[PDB]
Amino acid sequence: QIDKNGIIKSAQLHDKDVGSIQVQVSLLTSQIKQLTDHLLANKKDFISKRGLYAKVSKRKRLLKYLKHNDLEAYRNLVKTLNLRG
Amino acid sequence: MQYNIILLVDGSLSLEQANQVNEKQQQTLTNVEGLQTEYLGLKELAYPIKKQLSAHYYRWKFSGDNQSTKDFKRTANINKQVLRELIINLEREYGYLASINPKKQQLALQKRAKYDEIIARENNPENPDVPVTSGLASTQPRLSRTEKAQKPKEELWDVVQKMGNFDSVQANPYRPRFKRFNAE
Amino acid sequence: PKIEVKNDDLELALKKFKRVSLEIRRLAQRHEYHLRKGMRLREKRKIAQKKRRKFRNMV
Amino acid sequence: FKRSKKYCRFCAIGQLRIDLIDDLEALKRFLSPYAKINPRRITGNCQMHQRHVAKALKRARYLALVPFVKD
Amino acid sequence: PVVALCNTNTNPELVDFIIPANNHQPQSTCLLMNLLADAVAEAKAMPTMFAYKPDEEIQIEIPQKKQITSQRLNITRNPEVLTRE
Amino acid sequence: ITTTKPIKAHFDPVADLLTKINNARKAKLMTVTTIASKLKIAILEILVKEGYLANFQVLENKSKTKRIVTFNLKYTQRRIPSINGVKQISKPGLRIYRPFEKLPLVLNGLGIAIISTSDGVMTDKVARLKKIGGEILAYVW
RNA sequence: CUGCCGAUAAGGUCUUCAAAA
RNA sequence: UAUUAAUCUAGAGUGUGGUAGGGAGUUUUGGAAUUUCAUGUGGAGCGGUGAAAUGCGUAGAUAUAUGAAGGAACACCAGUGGCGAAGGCGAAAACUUAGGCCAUUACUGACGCUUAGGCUUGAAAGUGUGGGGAGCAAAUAGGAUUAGAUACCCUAGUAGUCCACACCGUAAACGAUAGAUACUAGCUGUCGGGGCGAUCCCCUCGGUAGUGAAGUUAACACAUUAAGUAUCUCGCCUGG
Ligand SMILES: [Mg+2]
Ligand SMILES: [Mg+2]
Ligand SMILES: [Mg+2]
Ligand SMILES: [Mg+2]
Ligand SMILES: [Mg+2]
Ligand SMILES: [Mg+2]
Ligand SMILES: [Mg+2]
Ligand SMILES: [Mg+2]
Ligand SMILES: [Mg+2]
Ligand SMILES: [Mg+2]
Ligand SMILES: [Zn+2]
Repeated sequence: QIDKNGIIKSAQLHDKDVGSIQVQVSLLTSQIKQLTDHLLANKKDFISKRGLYAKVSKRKRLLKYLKHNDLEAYRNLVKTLNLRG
Repeated sequence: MQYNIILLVDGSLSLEQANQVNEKQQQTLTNVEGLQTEYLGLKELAYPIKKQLSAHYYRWKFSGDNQSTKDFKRTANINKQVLRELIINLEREYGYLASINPKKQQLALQKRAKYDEIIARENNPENPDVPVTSGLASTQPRLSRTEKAQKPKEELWDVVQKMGNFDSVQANPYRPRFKRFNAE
Repeated sequence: PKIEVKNDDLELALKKFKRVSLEIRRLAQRHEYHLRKGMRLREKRKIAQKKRRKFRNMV
Repeated sequence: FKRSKKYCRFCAIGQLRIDLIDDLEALKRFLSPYAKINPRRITGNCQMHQRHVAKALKRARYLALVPFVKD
Repeated sequence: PVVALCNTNTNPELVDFIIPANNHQPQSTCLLMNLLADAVAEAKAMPTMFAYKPDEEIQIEIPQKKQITSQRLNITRNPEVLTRE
Repeated sequence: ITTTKPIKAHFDPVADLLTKINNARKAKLMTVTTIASKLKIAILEILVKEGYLANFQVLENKSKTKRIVTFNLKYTQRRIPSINGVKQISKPGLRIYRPFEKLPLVLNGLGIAIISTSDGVMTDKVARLKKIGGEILAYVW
């Protein structure tokens, strides 16, 4: 499992901000990275595929939201995370 | 994690077996914590496996990374001196989080103390234990619950506007319809 | 399913062996004819309900 | 006649955990005279425990501690 | 008009002059039943039995055949309606 | 006034209140609670003026961040309500806008029609008096 | 306590009615 | 109502703290039982049926005892049960991994529901390539029954049932009941978390069942897990 503590501390805008959108997307990208490895290794586990697709879709909707409101932080978030492409 | 191997070595001679367990231990376990070992003893196992009727049961209480299993597992079969081997990861058995939870451990100690008290009175030295109460029901409710009972979070609200209130109270339902009998 | 005769009497051995054989005969006859997995589950639920309902009124 | 003394022991004791080399003699009572895991009516444990003892007992029967079909 | 001694298991709509009371105790029933009879006897101009009376004359006994037990049991005589197939 | 239960409400504000009133009437319940909104507050004010409910009290939390209105129904002595049937016109999706010439009369004036033209919610008769119409919330009779 | 055991041309009546006594 | 400029947490998510699971995939391991073969004892049937006959058997069968090989499925536990969105999931272990319930003085601050098109999964049968094949058995052969039997019964019996990788995308895929949200008597069970502390039992929050009034229905019946009072969105129906 991923060391959730380290990734959240990196993405915090300020302390105790453990429930924003930025911390959510950093955690989501980490889970996506881990799950692509696991699914590529196995290739026959389809519930994990269900989790991977659900997490990808959830991340996409939240980033759309962060574009609709406070677009400048969307530019900041995309260059660090490199999630677009 | 915390693992637990139960190794089954053949029935040859004691001193030389312990060395076999030590050899099987020091070879594998790439990364490991303290390796406490026991020795359940000599028992005649139920079904004969590997045409052997006696075996020495060893228990290892080490702890370490997930890589400690693969090499040891693949060498156990090869070793003619080992009959079986089980790596029971105690972090996944049927109940582990509660056992680490501190409050449940102390409650279990209290239950042990109290239950032992009941069994004693039943199997009284010689005087007859008339109640023989064990399986039967207990007495009245526990007064501990009645008091220490939780209080729901009664969110307090403050009135701001009102209108028409008069609290008439009309709690006179299913009232009598007939009143006084009469003649045409 | 070993049962000792005790060499005190004979009937008693057959009085216990009758019970043991009946529960034994149940599984022996179950693995004689092939039913679908759904039907096998169907028959298991059927036996449980019969035994349950009988025990309710005997308790 | 019968008895109403069928009550999960591990609940009264709050054992909370089953290990096959800590209560081995306890688990032999649950097993049948013909080495079978007695049902609820005989064993008396709550279903949750009835599941825990079964996994541990089947594990012991894998560890070659208790027979399969004979005494 | 119908009056009745409802005992917690009755539909209040059917009765008109409801008289909250027991119905299982051979003492409460008799006290209340005589009370309605007592109204009738006074209207008919014959002396009362229990109504408008002091302690010594209301005293009644508990029929034969610690405290009296007004518990409803015998639930085992209610199995599931015979079904199954 | 204190509570013990969580208070929830539907997203659609006219029929939420309407469902509460109709269920309480059918189930003979008297006191109900719901979340408070200004449209919901205004419609309840005109209802008590028309004599369909007895009391209507709006309340607020101790922090001034939430308000919930807890209203009671006006039952007579024999316990039969004054409301007979409720039906919502301007449902979500299809919003009903009728001019003054087509202002409805519910049960020949027996019921009341709620119309929020320009000055908040407003009864049909006074809407006719001002000769101005607009959004039609619900039919109450 | 489980053998065996198949078929049957077409179209058809019959409720007249309660006005009422 | 729509647009824009902002504030708040109750909707919905995140974290911490409790926690139940046959949830999934990959790799190993185990015992009964059937079949075949090997070695003993043994001596005339075994097998099958409504009754029999093909069939197997002095080349020593059936049976009995031991051993070896191999494949398939995982008794009891096992339920007036659990998990998953559905199909489905039940010998044991390791690794990887999905979702869910309860309490939150924490955080973001409407980020939510539905979903045409699109994508993913999807019982069994079937297909293509390469392995595997103990048992069973479509197709097929024979013996019966029968007026006839290409069927029900019996003896054999290939594909198939199994594995890996590629397709097929249909089922009474059913709770014959799309998803989401708020409200509406009660009683009896059972499962999980939490509070108390022998169990048992009491309360709270949820899942899964039975009974049951208002209410609904053409009736059967549903009835807090609605087919009840209402709203949103999608799919679908218009006589045989
Ligand atoms: Mg609004
Ligand atoms: Mg015949
Ligand atoms: Mg053998
Ligand atoms: Mg298939
Ligand atoms: Mg032929
Ligand atoms: Mg055959
Ligand atoms: Mg084929
Ligand atoms: Mg279809
Ligand atoms: Mg019903
Ligand atoms: Mg047509
Ligand atoms: Zn228990």
